[PDB]
Amino acid sequence: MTEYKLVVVGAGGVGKSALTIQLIQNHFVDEYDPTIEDSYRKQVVIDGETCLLDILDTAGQMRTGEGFLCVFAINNTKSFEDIHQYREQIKRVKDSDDVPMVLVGNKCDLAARTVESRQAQDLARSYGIPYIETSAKTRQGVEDAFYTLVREIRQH
Ligand SMILES: Nc1nc2c(ncn2[C@@H]2O[C@H](COP(=O)(O)OP(=O)(O)NP(=O)(O)O)[C@@H](O)[C@H]2O)c(=O)[nH]1
Ligand SMILES: O[C@H]1CO[C@H]2OCC[C@H]21
Ligand SMILES: O[C@H]1CO[C@H]2OCC[C@H]21
Ligand SMILES: O[C@H]1CO[C@H]2OCC[C@H]21
Ligand SMILES: O[C@H]1CO[C@H]2OCC[C@H]21
Ligand SMILES: O[C@H]1CO[C@H]2OCC[C@H]21
Ligand SMILES: O[C@H]1CO[C@H]2OCC[C@H]21
Ligand SMILES: O[C@H]1CO[C@H]2OCC[C@H]21
Ligand SMILES: O[C@H]1CO[C@H]2OCC[C@H]21
Ligand SMILES: O[C@H]1CO[C@H]2OCC[C@H]21
Ligand SMILES: O[C@H]1CO[C@H]2OCC[C@H]21
Ligand SMILES: O[C@H]1CO[C@H]2OCC[C@H]21
Ligand SMILES: O[C@H]1CO[C@H]2OCC[C@H]21
Ligand SMILES: O[C@H]1CO[C@H]2OCC[C@H]21
Ligand SMILES: [Ca+2]
Ligand SMILES: [Ca+2]
Ligand SMILES: [Ca+2]
Ligand SMILES: [Mg+2]
Repeated sequence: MTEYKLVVVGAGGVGKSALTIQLIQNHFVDEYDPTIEDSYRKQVVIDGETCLLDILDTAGQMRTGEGFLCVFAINNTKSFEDIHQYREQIKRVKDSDDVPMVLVGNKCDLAARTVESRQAQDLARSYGIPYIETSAKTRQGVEDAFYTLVREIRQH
């Protein structure tokens, strides 16, 4: 019935699971339980089409994915620097450079920012992908991030 397999990747603790839970269940996960591999399904209407989102939430501590959210946290410079390695791993497993992706800078509700918006925009630009900032806590940008990924998949 038209399904999209979205894979969420990124360093430990950047908020992959909190983002996913906010999207699917509309509440914020405050505690930190490291993930191994969890998947969720949700039926939603995106741009006039009823579809099934299968979201694969991965460990920060891929073969089946149609699009990838590459997540870092804006108060976590190491997680941003790690993005290069995550994208390379994705391309290694997919054996292609033509993989739908969105770059996500999470935790934008926090003030200890060490990754400036412009730096992330430039990274995304070099990859030919959108950059979207999010807060799993406030829900800001969460729908933008996941729905923009769906819209990118539809372009490939
Ligand atoms: N302030 C704030 N805290 C957040 C945000 N997203 C996640 N967190 C917090 O960061 C911690 C880790 O979140 P989590 O979703 O488990 O991260 P993860 O990327 O899934 N970790 P792992 O790779 O180990 O599974 C939790 O305490 C969570 O509440 C956010 O947008 N804002
Ligand atoms: O997971 C949270 C708590 O610990 C920090 O480490 C990086 C991610 C942050
Ligand atoms: O809330 C938005 C973002 O997530 C979707 O799930 C159902 C409603 C949609
Ligand atoms: O307490 C941690 C876990 O949840 C976030 O909310 C703001 C502070 C962060
Ligand atoms: O302890 C820190 C790191 O992990 C979060 O969980 C809730 C409190 C936050
Ligand atoms: O139980 C606490 C201490 O260990 C972590 O693992 C998952 C839940 C967290
Ligand atoms: O793994 C997801 C689903 O359960 C939440 O609790 C902690 C991590 C979150
Ligand atoms: O949360 C951590 C600690 O225990 C493992 O079980 C599944 C998730 C892993
Ligand atoms: O199956 C759908 C409906 O409820 C949500 O919780 C996790 C998966 C989502
Ligand atoms: O190795 C890290 C980076 O990608 C995820 O896939 C499974 C384990 C996670
Ligand atoms: O800094 C290392 C240890 O914590 C992880 O979070 C993102 C960066 C990773
Ligand atoms: O394994 C990760 C870290 O190093 C990159 O090399 C290709 C796969 C990527
Ligand atoms: O999760 C609790 C603790 O922090 C607040 O932020 C929004 C939800 C509230
Ligand atoms: O802050 C969130 C909510 O709205 C979007 O605009 C830019 C960042 C995203
Ligand atoms: Ca909560
Ligand atoms: Ca390969
Ligand atoms: Ca929106
Ligand atoms: Mg997780």
